[PDB]
Amino acid sequence: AWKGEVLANNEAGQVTSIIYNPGDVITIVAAGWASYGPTQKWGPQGDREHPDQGLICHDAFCGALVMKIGNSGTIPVNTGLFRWVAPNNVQGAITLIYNDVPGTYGNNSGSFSVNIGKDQS
Amino acid sequence: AWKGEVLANNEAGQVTSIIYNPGDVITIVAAGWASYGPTQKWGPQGDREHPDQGLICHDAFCGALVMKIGNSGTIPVNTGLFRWVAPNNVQGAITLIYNDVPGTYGNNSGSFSVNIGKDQS
Amino acid sequence: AWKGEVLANNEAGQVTSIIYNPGDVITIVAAGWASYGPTQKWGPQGDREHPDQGLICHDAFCGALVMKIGNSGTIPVNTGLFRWVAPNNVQGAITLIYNDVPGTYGNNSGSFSVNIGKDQS
Amino acid sequence: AWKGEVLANNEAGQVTSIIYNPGDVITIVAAGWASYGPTQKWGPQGDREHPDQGLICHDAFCGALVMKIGNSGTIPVNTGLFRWVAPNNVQGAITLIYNDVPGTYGNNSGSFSVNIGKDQS
Ligand SMILES: [Ca+2]
Ligand SMILES: [Ca+2]
Ligand SMILES: [Ca+2]
Ligand SMILES: [Ca+2]
Repeated sequence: AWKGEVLANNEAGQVTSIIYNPGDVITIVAAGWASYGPTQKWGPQGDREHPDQGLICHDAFCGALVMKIGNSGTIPVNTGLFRWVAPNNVQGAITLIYNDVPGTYGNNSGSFSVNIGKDQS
Repeated sequence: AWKGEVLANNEAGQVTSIIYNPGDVITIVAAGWASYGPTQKWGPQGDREHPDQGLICHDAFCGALVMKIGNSGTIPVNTGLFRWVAPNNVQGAITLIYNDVPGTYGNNSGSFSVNIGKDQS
Repeated sequence: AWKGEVLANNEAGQVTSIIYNPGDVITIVAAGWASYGPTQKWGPQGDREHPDQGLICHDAFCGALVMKIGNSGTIPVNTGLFRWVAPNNVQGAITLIYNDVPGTYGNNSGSFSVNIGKDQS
Repeated sequence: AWKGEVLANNEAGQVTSIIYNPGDVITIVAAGWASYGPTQKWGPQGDREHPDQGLICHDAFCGALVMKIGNSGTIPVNTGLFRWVAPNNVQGAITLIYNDVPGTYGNNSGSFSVNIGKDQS
């Protein structure tokens, strides 16, 4: 299992110790407060009122927690995933990333605290 | 395991099928959008800017998800709990509740979708 | 989870730290060598050639590992149980017992090493 | 998870659907009755009285359940493994095998019923 912080300004993302393998079931829980620029902060579902202006994940709001598994496209995490199985052919190291527009991470602040574990399978 | 909706306006709370017993390890993941009155909505950590004016749980923000286990006091849930063990002497049915001031739930809206499972122990 | 030794000569049985509660899923693995009297020893399935002459569990062989949950009747364990749920209305402390005839445990020898854990549910 | 039968006469072994990956925790429970030649049968720990005359696994008795993980050497399973982690650098498909001497499987009989699951990690 892995526990760590994902900084909102970390454009490259936070690599974890989890390698997602075919058949794995995982659970993620994410908590905390972060911002994509404003003084206000939002939780791991991000800001439901902010327009998508080129987010790395178009299936989640700006300021949401997302992930990549190996060389996958981004997958929403939001507050977490409960006993979750990846799509077919998706495997590799899990990297967690704050959802923002490439090149605009510099004014970001805060972080999410995230737990990932593998479940029975 | 249990999955269901917790309505923001449900003052009595949403009873689940989970009976927390001594030694149990549980995981909760909560998602969604709710409000304690305003047109804006917040996630399961609630509104970090709103003053506590008599919330059922003073250890979480207004609009956060909280719970009671049996006849316990309220315990924050927020976005969820990862492989969590209850304090000593805490046991019984888990009821999930939106954090608001008693008697002020009528203007609430939205809901959270919540999964609870028991983990290995 | 619990790990410990179950002595073949322990007529009252070995109490564990596991309280089986409604809905629990458990796994047991049992190992080792024991005898109900002869110099030969048998594993946790017991001796398939020995007649039942009043065993505490008539659904397992003499020399098998069995259990009681609370005040239940005996339930075969044998080599173990994989992600197992008890019958309706069965609950309480798990006691592990060597299967022999009441009053004939004195000439027994050896023991089984047993792990019990609760699984996801 | 996988459940299936491992025939005592299956020299090549029974391939399972489990791929053991680095970091995995697994549980195995094995049950049943098999023989390496005699009319008598033994459980998954085999025959503690039979000399080793070239067994595929010298760390378990003749007639015991053993396994290979990928291209590993044989590893004892016996009655099972509880929340078990493999040695460093061991990974791949799990094949279950009855422990006997190469070229002497033809007179074997019976089988073991085996469950394998991955546990939390
Ligand atoms: Ca930004
Ligand atoms: Ca309100
Ligand atoms: Ca005896
Ligand atoms: Ca043979």
